[PDB]
Amino acid sequence: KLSEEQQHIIAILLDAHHKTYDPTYADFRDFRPPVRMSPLSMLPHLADLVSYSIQKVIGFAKMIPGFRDLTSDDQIVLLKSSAIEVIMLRSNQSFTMDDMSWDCGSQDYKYDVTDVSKAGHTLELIEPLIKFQVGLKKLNLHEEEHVLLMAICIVSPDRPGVQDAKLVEAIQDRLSNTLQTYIRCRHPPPGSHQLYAKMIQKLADLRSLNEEHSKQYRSLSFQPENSMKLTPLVLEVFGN
Ligand SMILES: C=C1/C(=C\C=C2/CCC[C@]3(C)[C@@H]([C@@H](C)[C@H](CCO)CCCC)CC[C@@H]23)C[C@@H](O)C[C@@H]1O
Repeated sequence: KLSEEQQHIIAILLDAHHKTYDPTYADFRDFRPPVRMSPLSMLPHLADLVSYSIQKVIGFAKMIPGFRDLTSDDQIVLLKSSAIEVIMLRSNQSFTMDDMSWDCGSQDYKYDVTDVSKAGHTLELIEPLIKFQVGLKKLNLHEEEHVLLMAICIVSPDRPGVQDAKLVEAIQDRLSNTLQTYIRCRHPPPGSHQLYAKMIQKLADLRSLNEEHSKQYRSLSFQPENSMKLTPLVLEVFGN
């Protein structure tokens, strides 16, 4: 029941993802080094990770069918509000339930609860984030479903400041109808049972995680000593 327009969308989002997410993590060496000892010892490294990942999210987003047809202003608001969410989503790819960590190929670039808690953010964020990663992993999404969810999350009609919501909604619905049809045609049961409803629920989980991150960013940002450890892009995207 997948239309050729729908199959074209899947094709585009898979390539867009493949072009902006390097599964070998080679670029992690360009980051300020990780420090495992020290309350902000991991901040430099993870700030660089986040900042790098913001760029990659933008690159993926520009390739979303219809995104280009949005105003510059609407592209800005959507990316500013979705960045940390898509970072959490795309991170599920390296997250492993084996030891509850983000395993990016090597021990230097393998981040657990202890590491992630040495960057100025509290368990109020980290605990439900890890829970989120586990709950997302268990959905065992097809990569097709994975890239559709990231794109749907980015093109959300209800983000603060969106001007032409209806168009944003038109774009998202096409992605949504692609996701729902894909699940019907390509995802065998029981893995498919209620899967769309479950993925859309992860988008609600992400709002909650976004809100809490926003709170904790404001806190830490209020100490220039901490803001100094970030990057210009991170400062511009999460608030300046
Ligand atoms: C960022 C990514 C990766 C992992 C994600 C992680 C582990 C470290 C902490 C991250 C960045 C979380 C953020 C919110 C951090 C929470 C406290 O350390 C904040 C970092 C401070 C700049 C979200 C996803 C988490 C690795 C790979 O999957 C690529 C992906 O883009």
